[PDB]
Amino acid sequence: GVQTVTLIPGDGIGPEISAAVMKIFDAAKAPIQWEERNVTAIQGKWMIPSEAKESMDKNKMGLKGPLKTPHPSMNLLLRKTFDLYANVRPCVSIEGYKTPYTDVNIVTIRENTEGEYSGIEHVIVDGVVQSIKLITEGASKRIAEFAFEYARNNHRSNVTAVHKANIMRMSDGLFLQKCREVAESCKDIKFNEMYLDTVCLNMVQDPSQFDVLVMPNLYGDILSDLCAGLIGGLGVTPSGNIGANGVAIFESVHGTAPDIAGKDMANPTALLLSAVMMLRHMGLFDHAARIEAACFATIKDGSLTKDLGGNAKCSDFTEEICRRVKD
Amino acid sequence: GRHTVTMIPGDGIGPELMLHVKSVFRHACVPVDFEEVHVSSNADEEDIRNAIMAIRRNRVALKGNIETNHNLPPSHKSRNNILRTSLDLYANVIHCKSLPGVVTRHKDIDILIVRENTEGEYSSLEHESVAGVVESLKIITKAKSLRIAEYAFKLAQESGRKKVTAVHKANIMKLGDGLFLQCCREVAARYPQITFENMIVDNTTMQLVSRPQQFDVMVMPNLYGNIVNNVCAGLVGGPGLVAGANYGHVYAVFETATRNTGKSIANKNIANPTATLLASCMMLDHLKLHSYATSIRKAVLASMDNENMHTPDIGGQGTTSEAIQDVIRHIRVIN
Ligand SMILES: [Mg+2]
Repeated sequence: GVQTVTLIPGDGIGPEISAAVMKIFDAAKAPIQWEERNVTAIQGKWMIPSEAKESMDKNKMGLKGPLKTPHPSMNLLLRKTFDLYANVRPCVSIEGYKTPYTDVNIVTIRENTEGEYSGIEHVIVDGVVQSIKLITEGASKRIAEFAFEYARNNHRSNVTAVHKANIMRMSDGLFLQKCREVAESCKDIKFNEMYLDTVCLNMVQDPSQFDVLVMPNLYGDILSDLCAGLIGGLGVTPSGNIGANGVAIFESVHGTAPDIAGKDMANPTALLLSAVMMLRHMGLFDHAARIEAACFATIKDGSLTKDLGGNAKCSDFTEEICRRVKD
Repeated sequence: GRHTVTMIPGDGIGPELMLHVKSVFRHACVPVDFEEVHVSSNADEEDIRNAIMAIRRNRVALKGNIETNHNLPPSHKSRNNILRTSLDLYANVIHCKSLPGVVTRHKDIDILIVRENTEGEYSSLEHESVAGVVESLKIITKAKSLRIAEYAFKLAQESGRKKVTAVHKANIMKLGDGLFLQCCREVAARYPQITFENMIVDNTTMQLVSRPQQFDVMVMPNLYGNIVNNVCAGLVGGPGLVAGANYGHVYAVFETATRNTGKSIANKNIANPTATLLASCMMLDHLKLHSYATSIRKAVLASMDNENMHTPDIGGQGTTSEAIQDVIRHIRVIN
């Protein structure tokens, strides 16, 4: 039967690209019905409207477009309210779209609760600023357990913990400590540890060696963006946030792009591929596989959006995929 | 009229490469004397305090890399990082320039990365005052952000480069990186001939992979764990090619851009010497021995044009000694 997914179209290109995914999901005749909520901030005591929370709490699956950043970030409010603690970014090379890196196929799993997010920053005396971050024993264990769980289910064979335990001796030491615990209980997956800089050094040189990477949020999404740089950028990268209660919201990392907002120039590839992720999380694999293949095929051919150097339009690009899916 | 400089063999491929520096130096007739000081892997500080006293005496040092152990107690702070803070070597400079001989995915790269080297991650203070919760406390200051920015622009101006790019995370860390970014702006005013731009570190990593030719000089605070340094090393060929330097008001310490000791390849006569050699060249320029440095540097770059002299790390099949042999060959020609 049809399952229902909370849709949060974003701002700028957000509604436009949301529209495009729905159109393709329709051409794909996939058992999905979109319960649209447009959530904006309300109250400090900031919160998302109850109607949006309950929608997400019920459906468990969210798909969202880019959100303008204005008090507390909406993204922040979402993360906190559904306890999204695992960020997944699978970076795989695109056959139609040539970059200096072609062999790329990685999943970056990052802690999504602490580090930068839990940070407090303040002035100590004039011209001296101090930054405060934290890592907990509980949260490192959780993300590690997720990392191996994701590797096992998604037919992945290696998990690498990325740390900087030379400098963050205590914090990254505790992170490794938990990753080791979990590796002991999950010997199906080959586990190693690397320093962040060596990973970056090697990533640039030969990303083919890496499979699945797990890390804490002391450094943010810098490394995942490094990987996105490898496969053509933020226009084509799916993102997923998995939380407590079986909630999972899939999103696009690329910004709003307001200067282009009208005229449907925008590239809906990233959001679409995120939905493909969503379909697989749901277990609608056939549908995920078809929509994905159509999207890859459409790019390989060239009907390309301007950012991909096509002169084609969002509608056409969407239209072209739609047409392909039907066969 | 010979200089005396401290040499630190260090661990891994360090010592063996240091011997090749000596032999090259003797053959180039360079007026330098190396006063060796060792740093092992015991807890006892005096191993590291002795080197301080030695470097304070000579004011210039060349070193290999010290083995790091992230399984030791938090009381055991990094030897190399103690060395930098104690001697106040605030400016870390790394030149990531493409080598014509070395084949990579990107060409025409010429980046001067200047990084704060006394605060930020070196100031880190961790405590577990409640069981299972580790908190960290970093510091960034106006005084140290100005000097590193003052150094970059001065290096930019004197090197004849056009642009300095500040790399930060001031979108997330309003107060900290915002202060650094503002300290760079204050300096930018006194250097009208230099173009000043800034960029988020997230975006900077992505650009490096796609279009690294856009970067000229880069200045940054000591955060993000040398992501930029290593991405750029990987870009031009790897850790065997890039040299690093640490400048203070008084002292100066020269080394490879990487901290890798190369334990697995040590004593096998296969390590790439060019990183250490170019570092020794930078050391010679600092000692005002500009003729000797140009001779050695040119010899290194020339032998690198030949793929037969390449070592296994960059795909070649030559040995270290064989590489040094061709280096010395080019020096004897121009003499
Ligand atoms: Mg980011």
